[PDB]
Amino acid sequence: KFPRVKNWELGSITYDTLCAQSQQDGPCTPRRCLGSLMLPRPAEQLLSQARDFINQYYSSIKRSGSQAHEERLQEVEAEVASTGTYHLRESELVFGAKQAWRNAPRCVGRIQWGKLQVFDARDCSSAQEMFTYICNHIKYATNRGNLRSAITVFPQRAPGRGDFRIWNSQLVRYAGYRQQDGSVRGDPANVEITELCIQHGWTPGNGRFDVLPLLLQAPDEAPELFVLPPELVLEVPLEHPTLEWFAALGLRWYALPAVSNMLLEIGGLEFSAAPFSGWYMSTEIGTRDLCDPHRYNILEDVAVCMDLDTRTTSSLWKDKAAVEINLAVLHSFQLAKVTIVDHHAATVSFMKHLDNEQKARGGCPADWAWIVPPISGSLTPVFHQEMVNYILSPAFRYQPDPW
Amino acid sequence: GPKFPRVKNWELGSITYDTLCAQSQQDGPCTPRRCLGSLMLPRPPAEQLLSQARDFINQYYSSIKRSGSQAHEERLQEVEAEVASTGTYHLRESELVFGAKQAWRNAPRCVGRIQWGKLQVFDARDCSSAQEMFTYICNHIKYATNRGNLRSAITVFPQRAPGRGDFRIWNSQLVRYAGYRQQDGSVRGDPANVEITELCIQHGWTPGNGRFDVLPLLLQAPDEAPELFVLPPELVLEVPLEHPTLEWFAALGLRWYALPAVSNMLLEIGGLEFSAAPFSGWYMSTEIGTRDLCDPHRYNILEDVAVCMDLDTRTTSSLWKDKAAVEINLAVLHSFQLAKVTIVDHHAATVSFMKHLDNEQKARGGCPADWAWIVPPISGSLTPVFHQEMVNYILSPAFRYQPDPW
Ligand code: HEM
Ligand code: HEM
Ligand SMILES: Cc1cc(N)nc(CCc2cncc(CCc3cc(C)nc(N)c3)c2)c1
Ligand SMILES: Cc1cc(N)nc(CCc2cncc(CCc3cc(C)nc(N)c3)c2)c1
Ligand SMILES: C[C@H](O)[C@H](O)[C@H]1CNc2nc(N)[nH]c(=O)c2N1
Ligand SMILES: C[C@H](O)[C@H](O)[C@H]1CNc2nc(N)[nH]c(=O)c2N1
Ligand SMILES: [Zn+2]
Repeated sequence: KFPRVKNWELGSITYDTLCAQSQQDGPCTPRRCLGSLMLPRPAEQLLSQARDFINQYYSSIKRSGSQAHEERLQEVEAEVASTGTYHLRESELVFGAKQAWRNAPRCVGRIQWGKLQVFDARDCSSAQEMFTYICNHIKYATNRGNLRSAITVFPQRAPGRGDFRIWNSQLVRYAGYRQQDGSVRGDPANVEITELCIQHGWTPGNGRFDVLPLLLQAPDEAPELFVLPPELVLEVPLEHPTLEWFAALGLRWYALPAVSNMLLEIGGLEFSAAPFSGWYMSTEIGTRDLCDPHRYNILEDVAVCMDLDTRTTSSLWKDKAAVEINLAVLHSFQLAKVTIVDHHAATVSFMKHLDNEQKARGGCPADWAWIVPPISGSLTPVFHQEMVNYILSPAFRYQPDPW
Repeated sequence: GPKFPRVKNWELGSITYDTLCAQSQQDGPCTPRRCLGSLMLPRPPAEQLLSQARDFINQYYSSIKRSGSQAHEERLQEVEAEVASTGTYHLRESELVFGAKQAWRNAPRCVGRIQWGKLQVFDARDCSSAQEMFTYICNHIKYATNRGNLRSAITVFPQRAPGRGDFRIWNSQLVRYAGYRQQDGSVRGDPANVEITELCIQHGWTPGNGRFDVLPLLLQAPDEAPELFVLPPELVLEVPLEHPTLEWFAALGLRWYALPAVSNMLLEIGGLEFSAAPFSGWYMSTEIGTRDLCDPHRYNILEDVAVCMDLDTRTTSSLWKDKAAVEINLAVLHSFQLAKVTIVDHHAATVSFMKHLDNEQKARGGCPADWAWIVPPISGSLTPVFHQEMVNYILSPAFRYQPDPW
């Protein structure tokens, strides 16, 4: 009933008791494990999710059972009973947001979970206004290369009307232009979103790195187009510490990883537009973004530049180039004074985080296939660390694309 | 639409449904509340045995296309009659061959499964002493090794019997290096093997004092204490390790053995349990180059090599670990190739597993697969399998872990 959890490098053992607080089913059953899938497919119920969350909050500030706690429970009941919904207080929002990060099983950066700047944008009534907040968030989060984790929360969903939505999957993204050749110029991941932008009247560039505009949707209205002022979008040109020719590849990446298509659930309330950012781990750029075959697919190009044997897999040309590319990323970010974390530092701090959460909560939900980096996996301590995965609330969930 | 798990490859954008999972008769460790997929080890009655056997026999008759036939219903009848009077039954020779291969085919954690259909099955169900076990194993090693042109093989000893001790091989692999615990707490040799080494010494082995001493075999026949057997060195092919360009690498004195032969697993077929049934294949380079040589709790040579390579080991962001690891892996491949000893790199191994996935889709409607184990420990997303969703579930016949005999 309580899972024994073992680290195979050190022979140490814990027990996850936290998983007993899961109220939401995952995809696995005793018959088959579906844990490597990316997405598997009343008032009473909101009220009890709301109760639980308010309880989580008052306990977190140690005022559990106090008058303030009782009267807030009553406020919530009064509100659901009359209106079918309720609203969060700003500090409750702040607590839920941090907790949603904390509960995120696919996130290796959770050591930082308590350091999060939260912008309340719930007084937002237009796509225009959404853009102003988005700009402030970017200016703040970027902070001249000295990245600071942030979230911005737009108005919750409501039963009789459409969602506030950011169509873009991240705040900063490079266009992907389908060519005549069936080829793709730019980021292949953003072909569809580039097309949408164009359908809504954007004049498109024709580079491998064109920063895309945002499509912002206020309730029940067409999406609106907003260009980010180049000045707000910090970018880092990639070079390599020893290989002079690398810079000539003209490669570059944006500083700010800001997810914008995920839904934030707090005490049963859903926030369909709640972008959040922190900073990159180098393997995301150096390994996935640049080396995935269905992304920029630069591996072969680099290896030929390195005069490596492409003829055969056994020279490990792929592994050699990947390392250099990840190295280029760390070097370049370090030269441009922009926050980055390599995958050894990140995962060492994740181990520390599992230890903190063991003492603090009796466990930590973690998704092994996501926590382990995409190169050099067993070289990192997370690789040898058994992990239990499950869903706690507050939570970030995936949501369907708005079109 | 389809009432079965949807499985997607994210590189290619293709989709399949696993319908094979419906055949699973045994629960794994996950539940709707929590996924326990990353756990290494998660935590006879006549009717029970009979239904397992009936299922296997049905499986056998399917694979030769005689399902529902007179030979099929007669063999069913012959099996229950046997259980009726003795509480067990026995496999026909060709049933054992089918079941053994099926166990390999069924193994979620093996990336080599495209080779499943090519397995030499040695039937050693006549074996009646620890000495004879030794003989059989020597024959296995000789055949499987084939002077570097490695051949997949398995040797099957007698099955578990009611009120009779098991046949057991104490060593977890037929070929393992000794691990000698030191005065200064550290370990000489392979740390993985401390316990078995200590068990061999207790049982009268005169030990060496190197980093690569081939352990002796501790072999156990029913109701007997285990007997000790030294492998004659001419039988254990090893590859001295060198780098194609870094000339100093050969001076490190590293080596590995050719034949990966697992010896501590239970092979279950139709309820029947084969406690001793060593199987062997050939290595994937990452097993040696990444896991065995670089795990912090094994040989742990990453710092040594990175120093030699003159890397900055004082900071993580030099990726000194990543660089050294690549060269150690390249060294494994290069040296095996040079010695003409079969090996496969993690890129070819994974490509060929994708192909195996497509074969099994067509043939069985799915393929049980443990993502954490199929993905290599270096260069993960550089291999196609990283982007392949996988369904994991237990089919039988199967290989199982079993508790150490001591
Ligand atoms: C502060 C530095 C951070 C680092 C270095 C970091 C690192 C990572 C990495 C490597 C992943 C896997 C990403 C992928 O493969 O696409 C990830 C996922 C995730 N992160 Fe973090 N993260 C950070 C901050 C944050 C913040 C501030 C939040 C929210 C407040 C957050 C929430 C999430 C969530 C919800 C996922 C899962 C995304 C998905 O399922 O697609 N992270 N993070
Ligand atoms: C033909 C060449 C083969 C290759 C390249 C190969 C590769 C591998 C690899 C890399 C592993 C993971 C082991 C680890 O991480 O320590 C593995 C596991 C496994 N292999 Fe294969 N294998 C091969 C042949 C075989 C054969 C002949 C059998 C049995 C007939 C087999 C059955 C298994 C089983 C049962 C596991 C799971 C081990 C465990 O649960 O600890 N393999 N294989
Ligand atoms: C806050 C944060 C920090 C950081 N360093 N990295 C991230 C990762 C962001 C990220 C980038 N690209 C892709 C994804 C996941 C994309 C994704 C994947 C799937 C399966 N469904 C979706 N709806 C979306 C996340 C987030
Ligand atoms: C046939 C075969 C081919 C191949 N290429 N590799 C293998 C490797 C098998 C292997 C190697 N090292 C270690 C293990 C695990 C041993 C092992 C033993 C016990 C009792 N519990 C565990 N969880 C694991 C398995 C086997
Ligand atoms: C199918 C497979 O689970 C999928 O490719 C996952 C694996 N692990 C991952 N891990 C991280 N951090 N990011 C990813 O996108 C993925 N992709
Ligand atoms: C904790 C984790 O499950 C464990 O370290 C697994 C991960 N994947 C693996 N994969 C293989 N092939 N071999 C292993 O020993 C492991 N170890
Ligand atoms: Zn699972």
